[PDB]
Amino acid sequence: LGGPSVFLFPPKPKDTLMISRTPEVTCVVVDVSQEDPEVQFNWYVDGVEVHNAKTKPREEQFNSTYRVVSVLTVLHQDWLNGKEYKCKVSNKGLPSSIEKTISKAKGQPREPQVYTFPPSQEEMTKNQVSLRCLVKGFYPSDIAVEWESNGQPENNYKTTKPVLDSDGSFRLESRLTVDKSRWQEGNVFSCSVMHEALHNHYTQKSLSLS
Amino acid sequence: LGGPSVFLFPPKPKDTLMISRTPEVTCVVVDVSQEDPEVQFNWYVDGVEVHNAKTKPREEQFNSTYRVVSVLTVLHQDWLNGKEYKCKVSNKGLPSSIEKTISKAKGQPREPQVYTFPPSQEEMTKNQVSLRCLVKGFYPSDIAVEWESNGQPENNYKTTKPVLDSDGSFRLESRLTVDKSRWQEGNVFSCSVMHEALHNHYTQKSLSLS
Amino acid sequence: LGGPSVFLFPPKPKDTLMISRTPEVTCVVVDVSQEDPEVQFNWYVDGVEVHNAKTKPREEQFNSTYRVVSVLTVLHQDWLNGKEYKCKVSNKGLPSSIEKTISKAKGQPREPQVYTFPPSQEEMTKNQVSLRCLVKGFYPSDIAVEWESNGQPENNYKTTKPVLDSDGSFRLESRLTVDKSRWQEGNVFSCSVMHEALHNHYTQKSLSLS
Amino acid sequence: LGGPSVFLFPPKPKDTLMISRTPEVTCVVVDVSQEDPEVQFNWYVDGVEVHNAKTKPREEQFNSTYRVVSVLTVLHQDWLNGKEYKCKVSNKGLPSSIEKTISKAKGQPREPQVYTFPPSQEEMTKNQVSLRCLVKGFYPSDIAVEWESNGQPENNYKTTKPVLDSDGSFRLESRLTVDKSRWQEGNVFSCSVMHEALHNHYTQKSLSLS
Amino acid sequence: LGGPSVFLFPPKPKDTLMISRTPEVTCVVVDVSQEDPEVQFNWYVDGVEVHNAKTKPREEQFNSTYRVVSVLTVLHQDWLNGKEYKCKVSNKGLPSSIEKTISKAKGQPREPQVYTFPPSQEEMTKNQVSLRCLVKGFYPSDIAVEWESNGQPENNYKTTKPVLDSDGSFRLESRLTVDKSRWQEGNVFSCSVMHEALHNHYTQKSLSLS
Amino acid sequence: LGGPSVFLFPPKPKDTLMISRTPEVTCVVVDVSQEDPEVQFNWYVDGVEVHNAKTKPREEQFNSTYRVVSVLTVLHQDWLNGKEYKCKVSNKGLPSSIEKTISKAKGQPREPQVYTFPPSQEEMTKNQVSLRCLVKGFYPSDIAVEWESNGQPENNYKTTKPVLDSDGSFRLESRLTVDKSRWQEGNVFSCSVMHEALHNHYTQKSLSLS
Ligand SMILES: *[C@@H]1O[C@H](CO[C@H]2O[C@@H](C)[C@@H](O)[C@@H](O)[C@@H]2O)[C@@H](O[C@@H]2O[C@H](CO)[C@@H](O[C@@H]3O[C@H](CO[C@H]4O[C@H](CO)[C@@H](O)[C@H](O)[C@@H]4O[C@@H]4O[C@H](CO)[C@@H](O[C@@H]5O[C@H](CO)[C@H](O)[C@H](O)[C@H]5O)[C@H](O)[C@H]4NC(C)=O)[C@@H](O)[C@H](O[C@H]4O[C@H](CO)[C@@H](O)[C@H](O)[C@@H]4O[C@@H]4O[C@H](CO)[C@@H](O)[C@H](O)[C@H]4NC(C)=O)[C@@H]3O)[C@H](O)[C@H]2NC(C)=O)[C@H](O)[C@H]1NC(C)=O
Ligand SMILES: *[C@@H]1O[C@H](CO[C@H]2O[C@@H](C)[C@@H](O)[C@@H](O)[C@@H]2O)[C@@H](O[C@@H]2O[C@H](CO)[C@@H](O[C@@H]3O[C@H](CO[C@H]4O[C@H](CO)[C@@H](O)[C@H](O)[C@@H]4O[C@@H]4O[C@H](CO)[C@@H](O[C@@H]5O[C@H](CO)[C@H](O)[C@H](O)[C@H]5O)[C@H](O)[C@H]4NC(C)=O)[C@@H](O)[C@H](O[C@H]4O[C@H](CO)[C@@H](O)[C@H](O)[C@@H]4O[C@@H]4O[C@H](CO)[C@@H](O)[C@H](O)[C@H]4NC(C)=O)[C@@H]3O)[C@H](O)[C@H]2NC(C)=O)[C@H](O)[C@H]1NC(C)=O
Ligand SMILES: *[C@@H]1O[C@H](CO[C@H]2O[C@@H](C)[C@@H](O)[C@@H](O)[C@@H]2O)[C@@H](O[C@@H]2O[C@H](CO)[C@@H](O[C@@H]3O[C@H](CO[C@H]4O[C@H](CO)[C@@H](O)[C@H](O)[C@@H]4O[C@@H]4O[C@H](CO)[C@@H](O[C@@H]5O[C@H](CO)[C@H](O)[C@H](O)[C@H]5O)[C@H](O)[C@H]4NC(C)=O)[C@@H](O)[C@H](O[C@H]4O[C@H](CO)[C@@H](O)[C@H](O)[C@@H]4O[C@@H]4O[C@H](CO)[C@@H](O)[C@H](O)[C@H]4NC(C)=O)[C@@H]3O)[C@H](O)[C@H]2NC(C)=O)[C@H](O)[C@H]1NC(C)=O
Ligand SMILES: *[C@@H]1O[C@H](CO[C@H]2O[C@@H](C)[C@@H](O)[C@@H](O)[C@@H]2O)[C@@H](O[C@@H]2O[C@H](CO)[C@@H](O[C@@H]3O[C@H](CO[C@H]4O[C@H](CO)[C@@H](O)[C@H](O)[C@@H]4O[C@@H]4O[C@H](CO)[C@@H](O[C@@H]5O[C@H](CO)[C@H](O)[C@H](O)[C@H]5O)[C@H](O)[C@H]4NC(C)=O)[C@@H](O)[C@H](O[C@H]4O[C@H](CO)[C@@H](O)[C@H](O)[C@@H]4O[C@@H]4O[C@H](CO)[C@@H](O)[C@H](O)[C@H]4NC(C)=O)[C@@H]3O)[C@H](O)[C@H]2NC(C)=O)[C@H](O)[C@H]1NC(C)=O
Ligand SMILES: *[C@@H]1O[C@H](CO[C@H]2O[C@@H](C)[C@@H](O)[C@@H](O)[C@@H]2O)[C@@H](O[C@@H]2O[C@H](CO)[C@@H](O[C@@H]3O[C@H](CO[C@H]4O[C@H](CO)[C@@H](O)[C@H](O)[C@@H]4O[C@@H]4O[C@H](CO)[C@@H](O[C@@H]5O[C@H](CO)[C@H](O)[C@H](O)[C@H]5O)[C@H](O)[C@H]4NC(C)=O)[C@@H](O)[C@H](O[C@H]4O[C@H](CO)[C@@H](O)[C@H](O)[C@@H]4O[C@@H]4O[C@H](CO)[C@@H](O)[C@H](O)[C@H]4NC(C)=O)[C@@H]3O)[C@H](O)[C@H]2NC(C)=O)[C@H](O)[C@H]1NC(C)=O
Ligand SMILES: [Zn+2]
Ligand SMILES: [Zn+2]
Ligand SMILES: [Zn+2]
Ligand SMILES: [Zn+2]
Ligand SMILES: [Zn+2]
Ligand SMILES: [Zn+2]
Ligand SMILES: [Zn+2]
Ligand SMILES: [Zn+2]
Repeated sequence: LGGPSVFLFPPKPKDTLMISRTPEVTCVVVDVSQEDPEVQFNWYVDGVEVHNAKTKPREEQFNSTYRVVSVLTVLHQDWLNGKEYKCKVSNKGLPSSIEKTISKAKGQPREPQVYTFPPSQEEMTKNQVSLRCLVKGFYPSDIAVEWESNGQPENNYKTTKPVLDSDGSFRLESRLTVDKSRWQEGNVFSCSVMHEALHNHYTQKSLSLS
Repeated sequence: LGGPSVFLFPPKPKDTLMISRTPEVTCVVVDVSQEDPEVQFNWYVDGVEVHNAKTKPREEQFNSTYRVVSVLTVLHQDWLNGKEYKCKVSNKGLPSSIEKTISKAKGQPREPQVYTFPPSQEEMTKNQVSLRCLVKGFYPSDIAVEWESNGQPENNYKTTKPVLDSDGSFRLESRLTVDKSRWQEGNVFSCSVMHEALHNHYTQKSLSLS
Repeated sequence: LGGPSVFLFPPKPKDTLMISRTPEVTCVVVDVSQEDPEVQFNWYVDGVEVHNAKTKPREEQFNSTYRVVSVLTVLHQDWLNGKEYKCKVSNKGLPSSIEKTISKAKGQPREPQVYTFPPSQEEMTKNQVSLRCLVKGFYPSDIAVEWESNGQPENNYKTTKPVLDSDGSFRLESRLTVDKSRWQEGNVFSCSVMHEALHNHYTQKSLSLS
Repeated sequence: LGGPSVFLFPPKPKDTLMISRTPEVTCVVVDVSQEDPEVQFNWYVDGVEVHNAKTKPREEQFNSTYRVVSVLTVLHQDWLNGKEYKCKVSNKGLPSSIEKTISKAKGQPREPQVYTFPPSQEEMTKNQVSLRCLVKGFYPSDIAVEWESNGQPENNYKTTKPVLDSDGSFRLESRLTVDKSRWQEGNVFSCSVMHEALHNHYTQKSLSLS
Repeated sequence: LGGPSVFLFPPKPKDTLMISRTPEVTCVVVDVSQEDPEVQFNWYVDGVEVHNAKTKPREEQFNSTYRVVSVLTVLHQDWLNGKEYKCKVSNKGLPSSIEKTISKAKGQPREPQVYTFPPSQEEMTKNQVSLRCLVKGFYPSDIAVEWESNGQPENNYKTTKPVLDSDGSFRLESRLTVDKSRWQEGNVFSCSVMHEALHNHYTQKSLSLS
Repeated sequence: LGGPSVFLFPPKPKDTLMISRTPEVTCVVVDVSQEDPEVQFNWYVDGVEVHNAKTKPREEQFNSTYRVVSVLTVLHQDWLNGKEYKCKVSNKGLPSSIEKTISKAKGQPREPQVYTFPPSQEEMTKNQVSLRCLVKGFYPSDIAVEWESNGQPENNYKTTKPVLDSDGSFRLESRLTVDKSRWQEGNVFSCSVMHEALHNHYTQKSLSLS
């Protein structure tokens, strides 16, 4: 309500949960005038100023104003251990600097419980069938759910937003629609869940009479 | 060489790699006399004295002396982040206290590569067959390898000690011997590897036409 | 639900807000059997074990069980800066230790706004009158409200529990009932509010033609 | 004695004692030549370099030289908890960098005791009278004393510099001169003292039969 | 003035300046009654409670009272880097605990300058002669001065207490009296100075045509 | 193997062992193209970015490429206490940044033992003679050995590289060749060893009948 305004978004859950990826916190300044084109960002991790952020190139919004975005890459462990990320924004149209802070949801982590369901007898009169994955009992709400078969990703799924349950955990459901034939032919499908409360240092390779 | 002596052992790799378990560092004092029965342990984590250790009940060794053991439970993250554990031992037979320190091997972690092999044609003339799991390219050397089938553990395996390779990584091999019939009947077997460089926040549940 | 149980209470707001006082966190273990009389408390400040707690003398509850209380004195600045206090409780009736953690409410502090009101014309037909103190706009909810006149405390007041308002702040009201005569004779009454968002390093002494 | 020279000044006591204000440490470089116009400042808080300082625009001194000023805003709590502020100054006329450090006076804080005195009978034969405020027993010496009446500031006062007393505390006196009539008419005057050893989280609102 | 009282002494300068030695801070409680024999010491290093102190056995003073001494061994680097050592003392005769804190003198270290002088012509008419060692310009005042000849210590010296000079440094003088004959026969004597501002990682071994 | 490459060198042992000197860690980027002239260095001390490094002016190598050098001055105590220095290098020819880290050798410090030897009878038939200094038993390997006579440096010496001994310590030898006459005339020569395990706060001044 009145000035250029700032919003501060956390990383994608998938990015926080795969050590191979690069999670980032994103600081977005909107409603900046052509009069005052330039914006200065200062970034802090638990109050200590850090220097690795990258400002994306500013770009005119169709309502005359500019939108400027700074992204800060965060360390996998730092984010999940609860460090606080602050974005401070400075601008000629803005008599005092504005600051916003973000960090991971606080509270005891709770492990998702995962249940799958094959299509109904009803469901299988159609050319497509839907496979269901119910995921309950998790905290915090940040989660990523995907599907695979035969070591390859299956992307024709829809997943609901986590809904808070009666016990303070979250719940969601994912549905993957495939060709009935693919299901009929005995292909195995996998609902894959990534969540901070799953935590392991394990892989495996399997062998059979082939 | 001369006095009661102390040895300081790291936790089991399996215990460091499963967040559900309780890894401990163990401090063992041997060659203590009946004259001076009592031993005092002080324990330090990066130099800060901590109080959670538990001394097991002292017990006569068959060469007249006593053996006393203190165990300190370590935090999963602390161990893997390289904190240093010191055990200081004090004893009436010991004019000055002795101290020993341990911590995880230092150096860039490198991920194991895992390869399985079915039995040879030679191998299958016998009532038993052996399945092979080769694991290379890992650092540090701390690793745990096990086997399973049908969601249950297979414990009839032998695994070699990690051997340093020409590139500074480690290598080992595990062999699981089972009844040829069990292999013939198409049961799937899994070589499971736990190592710090595997690190994930992932589970899955699979479904097929059953 | 099943065992000896533990509750962990914060200090009194007055104690946290007067640097002269001694705020304490209190850890209470109930449902302990005569069988296992003794309880061990470990206390931690942001995870660092501390040693200054004092256990009050255990005392039989009228339902056969014992109730044991440990109190830890906390530093004025530590509490208000958000340090986390953990109480771990150990007991022969309790196969594993139980732990609870407490800390000050998190969120931006917001300053109380204070308004007083004299009695209504209605109100003053009676031998007593009531003075009203409305306090709004404060966060967190921890607050202490009292009254005084002529440099002496007035303790015949009733104060409501803070109620969350539509904007995420808290609100309450305090009423002090005094003899109508005392109000009539022009005595000045003061509603006094202590809250973390009031913060000053100020005193004054006043002088007039006396 | 020889070169451009640097002086490093603490914040104003009033600024350190009102959480609403912005205390700053000020680093002043004098005797800089037109030859070497530019000066680089590095600033450190307990040895950690910080980036928020602002250099005021350099300005010719009437003896040919330049005077350059950097100001660093300090956090209320940091200053009063004793953090050390260092200013390092670099300049083409200056073969090596110069550094200066400042921090709050060390020693146990001691609370001011405040006493007021009305004018003498002598004093009141004149058109003006003087009101006296004696403040003793305080440590450290940083203090701010002001006056008010009727919720408005009274600025016609003179206050002595703190003088070290026989017990290692400091003492001062403040005198406010007002029109005898204003004193005669029963206006209340307040001597207000701000000092780190006063520390409260208290406000009040007063009510009377009006 | 009134109660059992506590004094807290720093380590000996020699002990702080030789890494082979064991510097200790010593906390002494006097004026304790036979009524309340026992004293509890808590010790803190920069506010963190530590456990390595040793209480010497309490001992009756000839004025009916007891004197109890706790000594805490300090780390060479910790002391010289300015860590603060606190001793808190608790006693049945003492309604509240008393605490004292000590640390090394603060201020920029300044290196001693050392000058020797042979005996006067006057001086050498006597059977003994005195050798003089003047040491100036050092800060802080903690210093240890000794003498040697032929790789063996010379202990017949007297050294003055450091005296503050006009520039804020300290000064002292040491005199070693030996038999005139020993000086006559060409023996080399060495004034040895230990001070924190001397700091080296150097030794040497010398060789000549022997 | 493929790209511009980076090497990261520790300070000179002499520079780490004399508090008067300025030890630096040096980060060298080679194989940079004229196409992408500019290189960005980020430097970290135990993971905290620091700003005091200085980039030397880039300079063409005779194989068409450029060589760029950044030097970071390190604190005497920091280096010897084991802090880790990281150099991160960024360049248009280099699709991702490269990083290297260095720190002092880890392991218990062990003090050098120093032995000198005069020339053999054989050796002294020649116009020059050689003096030998054997230094053993030291850890880590960083060491500086030099020679002096009559308070002046003797620079005509050759010193071997430290060689690892059978017990995990290092050994070396230094030989100083001088004119036989200088040795004959009874001049004293000194082998001087600097090593972290020598550590003192000692100087001396000597006096004799002159
Ligand atoms: C002039 O025009 C401006 C431009 O807008 C136009 O742009 C055109 C191109 C076109 O798109 C037009 O349709 C559009 O109008 C306009 O700017 C807009 O201003 C709005 C009002 O100020 C902004 O509204 C806010 O939006 C927040 C959510 O934003 C996300 O979702 C919207 C769509 O729903 C999307 O448009 C945004 O781009 C944004 O998407 C997210 O983007 C981030 C950043 O990139 C992504 O995260 C990063 O991205 C990468 C991607 O690979 C990677 O994932 C990184 O790792 C990751 O970090 C996200 O993935 C992406 N998400 C999604 C879902 O898409 C709202 O949350 C916010 O609501 C809050 O504020 C309200 C009042 O200000 C308040 O009433 C409300 O309750 C809420 O308040 C918060 O609520 C919390 C809980 O309820 C509380 O706990 C908080 O305390 C509380 N906080 C506050 C401060 O109140 C808000 O409504 C709008 O985003 C912005 N448009 C854009 C494009 O940014 C401008 O206003 C116009 N001027 C006028 C009309 O005068
Ligand atoms: C056997 O008998 C036992 C003894 O009880 C008897 O004792 C007799 C003498 C007599 O009093 C009898 O009437 C009495 O029955 C019995 O023990 C009792 O067990 C109960 C169930 O387990 C306990 O219930 C809990 O009580 C909490 C509040 O306790 C305070 O208030 C009650 C009265 O309302 C009072 O009786 C208590 O003493 C306690 O008073 C506080 O005491 C503390 C500690 O001294 C004070 O703080 C300190 O004190 C000093 C004082 O100078 C100074 O101020 C210090 O600085 C300060 O630190 C407080 O000032 C004082 N407060 C008040 C108001 O008086 C409840 O909060 C708690 O509720 C939670 O748990 C429920 C389930 O376990 C759950 O359903 C509920 O939702 C809630 O859960 C929490 O909710 C939060 C928000 O909603 C969430 O965020 C949390 O996550 C969530 N947590 C959990 C774990 O769920 C609970 O009901 C009872 O206190 C206890 N009695 C006593 C005396 O301690 C035993 O059970 C019997 N066995 C049987 C029947 O088998
Ligand atoms: C060329 O000309 C230069 C310019 O000067 C001219 O400028 C004209 C415009 C006009 O003003 C002329 O009259 C003037 O000559 C000239 O520069 C001057 O050089 C002097 C010598 O080097 C400087 O002397 C030092 O002054 C210190 C005190 O300075 C304050 O007070 C004077 C007046 O008394 C004032 O003029 C200064 O501006 C300064 O005022 C303070 O300013 C600061 C910074 O802005 C304020 O603090 C900040 O300000 C804002 C304001 O809103 C806000 O409050 C912020 O939060 C806050 O941080 C202060 O409020 C303000 N205070 C006051 C009272 O006004 C002396 O302390 C210092 O003494 C020390 O050094 C001596 C030797 O160098 C030494 O002998 C002495 O003992 C003392 O030493 C210290 O003593 C301590 C205890 O006793 C020890 O513990 C210490 O260890 C010890 N330290 C040292 C290093 O020894 C010193 O005399 C002079 O300030 C400077 N002029 C200006 C304007 O800055 C230049 O020298 C000329 N060249 C020639 C002749 O060749
Ligand atoms: C009952 O009897 C009690 C026992 O005393 C008797 O014991 C007999 C056996 C016999 O000795 C009798 O003669 C004797 O009377 C009696 O206890 C005594 O109470 C006194 C008053 O309360 C104590 O006075 C204080 O003494 C301090 C100095 O003490 C040292 O020096 C004296 C001799 O000068 C010596 O007797 C002490 O033992 C002590 O010696 C030091 O001992 C320490 C500890 O072992 C050594 O350090 C350690 O030791 C080992 C050794 O190998 C190793 O070196 C460790 O590493 C090391 O840590 C020292 O080496 C050793 N030093 C020396 C020189 O020998 C005074 O400093 C102190 O003065 C302060 O307090 C006054 C008021 O309380 C105040 O007015 C004064 O100004 C000063 O105040 C301080 O001043 C500073 C600067 O000026 C300020 O910055 C401070 O802020 C300020 N502080 C305060 C609090 O004010 C004080 O006078 C006396 O020591 C004590 N006796 C003993 C033996 O301990 C008891 O009082 C009697 N009851 C009655 C009469 O009712
Ligand atoms: C194009 O041309 C480029 C320029 O080179 C030419 O320059 C001309 C002017 C002329 O000199 C020509 O002859 C020359 O060819 C060329 O660049 C070169 O590339 C090489 C290959 O990439 C580089 O090789 C590396 O050299 C390291 C040692 O370098 C020092 O020693 C050499 C001579 O032996 C010297 O030439 C260097 O300048 C360097 O000297 C050191 O310099 C530093 C920095 O200034 C000093 O330290 C600082 O200096 C100041 C001085 O006052 C002060 O002391 C500071 O405080 C201090 O910090 C040193 O004092 C000084 N030392 C000496 C002794 O002089 C090798 O260590 C390195 O080996 C490692 O890498 C190999 C593979 O990359 C690997 O196989 C090998 O095993 C080893 O690997 C390491 O081994 C460790 C233990 O065994 C392991 O623990 C490690 O994990 C492991 N690490 C890795 C990554 O494997 C390497 O061979 C060469 O230095 C470089 N030339 C220059 C001048 O920098 C370019 O390649 C050409 N392109 C082509 C042909 O396509
Ligand atoms: Zn920085
Ligand atoms: Zn892990
Ligand atoms: Zn402890
Ligand atoms: Zn992880
Ligand atoms: Zn304050
Ligand atoms: Zn406070
Ligand atoms: Zn050193
Ligand atoms: Zn030292």
